[PDB]
Amino acid sequence: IKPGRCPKPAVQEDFDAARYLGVWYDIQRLPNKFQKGECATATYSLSPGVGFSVFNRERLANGTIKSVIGSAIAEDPCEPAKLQFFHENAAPVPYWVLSTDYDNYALVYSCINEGASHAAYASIVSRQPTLPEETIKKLQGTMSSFGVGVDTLLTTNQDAAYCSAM
Ligand SMILES: C=CC1=C(C)/C(=C/c2[nH]c(/C=C3N=C(/C=C4\NC(=O)C(C)=C4C=C)C(C)=C\3CCC(=O)O)c(CCC(=O)O)c2C)NC1=O
Repeated sequence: IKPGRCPKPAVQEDFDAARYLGVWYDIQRLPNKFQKGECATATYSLSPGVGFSVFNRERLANGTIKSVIGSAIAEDPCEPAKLQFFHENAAPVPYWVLSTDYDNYALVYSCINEGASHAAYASIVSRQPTLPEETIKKLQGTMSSFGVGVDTLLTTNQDAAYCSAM
């Protein structure tokens, strides 16, 4: 969908998927097919392998909320930050944890080589509906350092008015 093939950025070192569990609020995201809504959250829970179970939830414009259940598993237990996201009726897409503090923020990247083009996902997630605008900028610097159009990014709405039932 986007011209050019995938870059290979650096990922989180000594990534602990146990400290990555819990709820993560979406702060910024690259536009895509699937996330056509707001009030988006990801909840990661125990899974037998190297990874976690996935519950992604968002509220749509019409008010009804839509969730997906999935799995994120590391295929190389020695590289815990490079995981694969498996979901019902689809081929797995990558799930790379580029950077995280486990307690406040996380930067996740994903890219699929599509012939001469590529498809990509990117997400700034926080442990609260907001994240300090200074950390957003620092993470946008990392993203732009490897080709990510930080200017195509969409700020997810996490305002109580619209997300008044979560
Ligand atoms: C690297 C980033 C990234 C990947 C690999 C990704 C994968 C991904 N997210 C999806 C849905 C979704 N994904 C999210 C949200 C997230 N999903 C996340 O991985 C993160 C970090 C959030 C934000 C907290 C939500 C809310 C849906 C449901 C979309 C719907 O209602 O159909 C779907 C398919 C939905 C369906 O089957 O209908 C895929 C393949 N999304 C991403 O943003």
